[PDB]
Amino acid sequence: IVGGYTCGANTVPYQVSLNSGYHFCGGSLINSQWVVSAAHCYKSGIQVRLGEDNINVVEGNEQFISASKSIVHPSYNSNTLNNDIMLIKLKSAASLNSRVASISLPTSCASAGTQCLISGWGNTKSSGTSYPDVLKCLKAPILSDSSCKSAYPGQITSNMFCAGYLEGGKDSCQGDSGGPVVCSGKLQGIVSWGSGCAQKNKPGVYTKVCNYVSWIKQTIASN
Amino acid sequence: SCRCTKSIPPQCHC
Ligand SMILES: [Ca+2]
Repeated sequence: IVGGYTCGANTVPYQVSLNSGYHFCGGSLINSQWVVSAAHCYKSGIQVRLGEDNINVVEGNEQFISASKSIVHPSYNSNTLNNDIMLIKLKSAASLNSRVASISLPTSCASAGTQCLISGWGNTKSSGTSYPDVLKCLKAPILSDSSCKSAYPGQITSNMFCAGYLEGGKDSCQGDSGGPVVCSGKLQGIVSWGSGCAQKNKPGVYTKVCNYVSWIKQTIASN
Repeated sequence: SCRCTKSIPPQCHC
């Protein structure tokens, strides 16, 4: 997260870290045994880390659980990044409480201007690289479709939305992928892609979760 | 344009 702030331990209880010997992507806990992340984060040997704050130190409240199966959306296109969503089933159910909790799926899509919370352990530098130990947070608004398509002509599908600031300075960045975009207590987006990080007129692009509620529910129900 | 996913490492396209 570029231009954000330190969330504070356990303030984003649904945030997960996908680990393979190092943190490579984020994710969101949607129920005791399922995590939602980005399709491009797919790889074998994924360990899901819940209840994390400092990802480099065992501080208490962490639960490390292996991924039982990772379900990438069947229509995911790695070139266009359309349908960039993946479900991960945990080998064992997580212990829910206060420090670890699930986030709700949306009932309707969010409108432009809605304020959301984006979080992650990604790069905090727009130019260069600096990975934080603790979880970073950023409040950002969902941008209008016209502004989003103006910024990325011919690349925005109906399954994506832009959020952020056209003036630059605040944005999600490498390491934040798969992470949550929560608005009004509902998971509305998944960190996906962008042209660089926090660059002027190049806001972040996110997977539009509301278009996948039916798919998520049917898939979970069958697995 | 050159667009990259926000994973570690990033996956870029144009
Ligand atoms: Ca830790």
